Amino acid sequence: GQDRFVYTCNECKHHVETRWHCTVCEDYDLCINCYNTKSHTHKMVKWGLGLD
Ligand SMILES: [Zn+2]
Ligand SMILES: [Zn+2]
Repeated sequence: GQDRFVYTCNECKHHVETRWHCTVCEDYDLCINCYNTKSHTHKMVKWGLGLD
């Protein structure tokens, strides 16, 4: 999910201002903490606006 400065963590299914985003999955996302632990190993991108 995305907005011009908002995003989601598809692991929290809550909003984030900075996400890791799977370009494999259908616009799947992870906040920093989830990316750091949930070990999503796929071809991603990152969009960030506050806590990169
Ligand atoms: Zn993925
Ligand atoms: Zn998360």
